[PDB]
Amino acid sequence: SKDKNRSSHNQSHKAHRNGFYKPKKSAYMSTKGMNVQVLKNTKAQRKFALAKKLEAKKAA
Amino acid sequence: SAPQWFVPVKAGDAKVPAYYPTDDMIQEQKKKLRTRKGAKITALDKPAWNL
Amino acid sequence: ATRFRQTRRRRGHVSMGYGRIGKHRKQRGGRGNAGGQHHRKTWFTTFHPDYFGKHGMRVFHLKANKYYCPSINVDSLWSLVGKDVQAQYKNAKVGEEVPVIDCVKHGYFKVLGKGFLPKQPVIVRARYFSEKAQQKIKAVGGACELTA
Amino acid sequence: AIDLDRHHVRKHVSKTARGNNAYMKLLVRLYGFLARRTQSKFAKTILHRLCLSRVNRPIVSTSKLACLMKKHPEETAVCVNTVTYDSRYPVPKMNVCALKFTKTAEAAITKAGGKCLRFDELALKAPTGRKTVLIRGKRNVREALKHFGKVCAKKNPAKQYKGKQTK
Amino acid sequence: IKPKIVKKYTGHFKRFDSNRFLRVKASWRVPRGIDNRLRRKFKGTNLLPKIGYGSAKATRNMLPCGLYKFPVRNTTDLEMIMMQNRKYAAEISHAVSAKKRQEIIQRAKILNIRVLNADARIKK
Amino acid sequence: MKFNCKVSSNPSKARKALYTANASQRALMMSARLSKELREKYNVIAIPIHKDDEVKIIKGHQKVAGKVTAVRRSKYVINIDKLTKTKANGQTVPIAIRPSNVIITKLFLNKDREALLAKKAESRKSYKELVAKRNEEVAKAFTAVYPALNMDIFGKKVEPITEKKPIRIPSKKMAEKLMSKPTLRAYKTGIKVHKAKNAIAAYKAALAKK
Amino acid sequence: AVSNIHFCKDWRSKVHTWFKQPFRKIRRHQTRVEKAKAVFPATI
Amino acid sequence: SLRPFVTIYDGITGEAEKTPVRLPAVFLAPIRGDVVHFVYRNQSKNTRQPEGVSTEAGKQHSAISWGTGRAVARIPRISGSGSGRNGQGAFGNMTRKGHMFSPLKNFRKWQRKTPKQMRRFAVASCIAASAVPALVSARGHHIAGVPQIPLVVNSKSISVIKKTKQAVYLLKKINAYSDVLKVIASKTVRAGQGKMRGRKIKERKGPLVVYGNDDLQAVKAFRNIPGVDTCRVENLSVLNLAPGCHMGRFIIWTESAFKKLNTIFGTQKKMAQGKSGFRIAHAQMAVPDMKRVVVAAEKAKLLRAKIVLPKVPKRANPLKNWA
RNA sequence: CGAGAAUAGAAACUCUUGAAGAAGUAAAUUAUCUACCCGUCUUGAAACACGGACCAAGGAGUCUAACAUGGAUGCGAAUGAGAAUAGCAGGAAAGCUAUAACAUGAAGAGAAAACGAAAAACUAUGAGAGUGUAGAAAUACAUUUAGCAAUAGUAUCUUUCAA
RNA sequence: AUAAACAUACUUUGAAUCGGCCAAGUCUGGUAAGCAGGACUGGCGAUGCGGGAUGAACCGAACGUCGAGAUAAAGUGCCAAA
RNA sequence: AAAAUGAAGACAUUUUAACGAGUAAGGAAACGAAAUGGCGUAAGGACAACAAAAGUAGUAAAGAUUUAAAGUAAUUUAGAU
Repeated sequence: SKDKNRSSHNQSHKAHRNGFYKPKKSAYMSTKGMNVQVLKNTKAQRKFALAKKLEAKKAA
Repeated sequence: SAPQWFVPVKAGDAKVPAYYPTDDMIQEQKKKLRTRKGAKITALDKPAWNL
Repeated sequence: ATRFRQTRRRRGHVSMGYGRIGKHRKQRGGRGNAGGQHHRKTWFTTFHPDYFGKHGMRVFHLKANKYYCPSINVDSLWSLVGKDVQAQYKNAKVGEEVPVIDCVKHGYFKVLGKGFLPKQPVIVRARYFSEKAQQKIKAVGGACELTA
Repeated sequence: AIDLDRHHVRKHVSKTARGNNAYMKLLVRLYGFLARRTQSKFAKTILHRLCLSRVNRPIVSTSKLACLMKKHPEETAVCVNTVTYDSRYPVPKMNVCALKFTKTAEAAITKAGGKCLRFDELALKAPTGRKTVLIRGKRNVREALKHFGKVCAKKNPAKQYKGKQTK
Repeated sequence: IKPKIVKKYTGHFKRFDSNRFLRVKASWRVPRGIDNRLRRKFKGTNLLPKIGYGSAKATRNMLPCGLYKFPVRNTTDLEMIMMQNRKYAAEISHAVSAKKRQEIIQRAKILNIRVLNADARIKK
Repeated sequence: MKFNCKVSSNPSKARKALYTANASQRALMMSARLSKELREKYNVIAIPIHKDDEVKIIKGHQKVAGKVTAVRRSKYVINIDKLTKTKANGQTVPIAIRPSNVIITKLFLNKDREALLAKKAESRKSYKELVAKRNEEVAKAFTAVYPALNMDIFGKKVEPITEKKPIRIPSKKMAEKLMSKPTLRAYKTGIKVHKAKNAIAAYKAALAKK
Repeated sequence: AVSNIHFCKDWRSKVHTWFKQPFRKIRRHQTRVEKAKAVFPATI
Repeated sequence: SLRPFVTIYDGITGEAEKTPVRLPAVFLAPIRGDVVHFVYRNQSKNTRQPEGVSTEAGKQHSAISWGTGRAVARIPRISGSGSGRNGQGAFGNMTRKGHMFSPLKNFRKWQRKTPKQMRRFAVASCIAASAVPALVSARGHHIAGVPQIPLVVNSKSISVIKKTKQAVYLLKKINAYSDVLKVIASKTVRAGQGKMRGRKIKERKGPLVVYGNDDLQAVKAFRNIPGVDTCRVENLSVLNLAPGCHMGRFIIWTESAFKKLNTIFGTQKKMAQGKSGFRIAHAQMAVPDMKRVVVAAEKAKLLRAKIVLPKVPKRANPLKNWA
């Protein structure tokens, strides 16, 4: 009972029925695995800016 | 006044509801069918529009 | 309601919505969780990836009453006595009578520190306390009591 | 024939009050009339949110209303959902319009000096919406959303419906 | 007045093979066979009920006399259509006795309503 | 309703006990009513029927009056010498009659019907004095609450309350929106039919006055 | 969810149904009343 | 909450009492027909008795299939010989004198659970509909002549009713006898196999007499009247106030039962006393009316004018049509 | 000669057939065109593939239990407590009532010991509300304001060898 | 440049299915096969209608019920409309 | 699909526009502008002459045979025996 091994027939027609799902913009903006020193500078500034912004909030 | 849908007719002494008037006050109206006007008669000299 | 089932809508259809090529046969791969490692391994890997194996040490007879410890955060402490009492003792300080919150009497043994307490002195009585729970109660001007 | 990309199928938007609630049916009747005549996007928004399913109309507690109304003192918060009570935190004075108020939430809002309105009164008072703040509750806080997906996934695993010998 | 009632198909949609076998009745059943000559819509045998056969919405369910049927069981049930005698026609039910039929037939003459069973259960 | 849990309200069990009842319970079932002349003399409503009694058929084709010649309890029927039918070849056969279609007009009282009739008479009197004691007790309570009225008002005509005080309730606007389509359509049709009946009545009254 | 259902034995002979429950109340109540009538400080 | 007044009538003399009673707050609860349907669909099943076929019905044979090679089907066959039964069909569901499809078991689910607060919601909604004359009559009651649709009778007149002649007299005084005679005149017999099981007569529904704790001796008089059902004020349910899932039952309240309503159900602002944990709900609409909003919006000059759709002209051929 | 515009003008008809049966519809027959045996497995059956002589009645996704999603319902940091069980009227397998053990949830991580959550948050885009102008019918721009849901990314905090 | 608001992005739950077959300005093994196996596309399966006399795939063209016209593949001595 | 109207009419509203082939398979009920529309079998609770005798029935029920009518269809309705 030998059977047909494999065929790519109708495969492309299936893939385009619901087309190639592009990724969202949030995928292109991930930061895991970036430069170690670059992330340290960014964290330092974001911590500095948040503390200053919070200080004004407590002041007013 | 009578409703537009109420055309009272005489009852041969048969049972009638309370609201149905007694035939002594019911006057029949002759059934009317024709509603269109016949063709008007014009001058013997003038011709019809449908010429 | 058997008149809302799908069997009443599939009367007249030969296969009753189960397919002509692949019939509705007795089994579909075994009874129960059969083939957990052989042909339904892709199912267990996908949806229960730690089903097979061992982890942790056995407790031959577990005393489940020894782990019973209901917890309440600090922000939820005043709800045990209600808002009417909370506003009534709102302007108290050291020296005069202050309401006591009996956490144990309400079924709560441990008091945790989460959220913010209202700025009123209060005496909290419970069996266990957290480090931040006592800090928040004391920073507001209150006290902590032990029990049992 | 004609080469259409896809055939005509029902648009998956609800346009009436789901269920047989006589009062919710009248509210949709009132705001479908208001949005059609006044042509105000506020009545269009309220009408659309009145026709969502119960799961898609999440609750908003009094703590969330208090925080969102902090810099809106003389305003009427408008949330098309049930307003529950957050017993952890106090309730300030504010006016809320909502479909239904919890027994404790209504007392807390009233006892603080605020007001609890219905949607019929809001349309009578502010039909197009002038001193109102539109608020909706959080949808992702449902526990059902934790188990959606593949628990073997490397990035965002699911949460493994508990069952036989779950460790 | 009476509109022209137009029927798109005056025949009957008979069941498939109902003419050949007496166990297969004439009530219509859509053939669900995989090789059925009719459901495949062959030439000759391609007659199936479809929504396109429906008659005009204006004249649907209208009797040839031009009025809509209305079943009545007693003289009181006639009073529900006495305002619409130009639209509805009475219809004495098949189980109404001959005595109650005379009252219905007489009363409808008083109220000027057309009865379609005026010649039913008449005595010898 | 029946409140005795021993007795059964099952029709099938009732018929079975009728078919399988013994002769003792069959005699007490085939009872007939006494006539006015006999009722006044004995103060007894009905007694079980007996042979040689004289009865009068009141229901059936022939309302003859004869004598009881056979009390057949297996068939639950009786026979009269006057009701017979000729059996083709010439001999006559009696016609069975149910005992509930006749009334007794002349007793056959030897010695124990006399004792039964006395017992049946005293039972009627004893119950009557008991009902009288209850009715007086019921009436004594009515005059304690309404001292100005007497108990005969319940047997005479009743005058309804004609006052029509209405009530304002903030749901009557919603009434039409709280019915389903089948009961809303019927309700609206009843309103339309009622209005048209009033229209015909109004038109008739105008003609009658004029 | 992995199912853990112990219906592989003859549960049909293990089924206990509570059709006698509305009559346990009448039994126990009546006996409870009978005790009070007999000697009241025993049902005490 | 002005809560308009309600008059109390004397059953014997027909005289209204001099002291009106405020309408209980339970008559303003939202009338939710969907909530009642949920409760009534469940509660109507709670009276069913267990039934089931014999466990060994149709399985009392030692039959085995004959197999193939005998020109007969493979359904099992009765063993032995000498009778017509042997060699016939066997246990199979389609065979004659065999077991049916999945046999009905006596441990089926007969009674249905329902939350208490949903059951109390339905009774309050059913009580409210009993005070709407449109809903009461549309259900099939003759209430054209009654003075007040929340019909109340004096507690003094109720205390004197000991016989069915008095109860009938009272029902005539308050013009409630139209419904009783509708039931009497329309009594008939059931259509179908229900007569074999004992259910022969099929009567209609009439007034419901709701009484308090002080009217326990007047119940005996009303019970024999055809089409008159009595209930205590506390024991109300959807099975009484909405028979057949048609809300709006005609109810004859008594003075003792009418006054206890406020304690049993509470108000829309006070928690109930008789039914602990339950409070009357607030409808989704404060005033279930839309006219007052439209006119106010019209007065503020906000609504546009009503639009009649223009008649779209039919297509023409400009090359062939000069006009 | 002539568009726009201003000013005045004009359309209501004939014949035939029909309760001696019109128009339509139905049944039978005839005539032209048209029509392979249904159900099923199969790439493919009208198949020289199998079941089917005919008719009537019976005949096959049901019930119990655990979980999940989903649409309608009640209540909502609680919900359920028709858990057993205990009372009420009525006589009741129905109905009503019981400040209540517990179930699920409000707190999560760790094998376990031991623990147990705020910087009263930040950023981005986003729902809604006004004023003015104009087209001019609806509508289209300018500008002030709020920034919920959702998504993504940040600080901060509990637990873990490890988030 | 062109198209796109009954556009777009989806989320959840689930059915059936993974025996395939044909064509070819295609390929591999084979002398070859209505043989065996592949790349791309279109079809048959799941599909009737007009033409090729007849045909699962060829050519035209895909179907709610009808009337009137202009057509497509292809045809005009008769069967058979021209 | 979009506009208009909307407590009750009615034919499940009015107008305009686009569309309608199909095996396996899906579209549970309810949801006034209705998140597909309906026919039939049997049983249970209601409703059925609104003015105090309230659906039909010995002046002929159910059933059976046929003749016609309504519906695209499932089927329903009526006459005669």
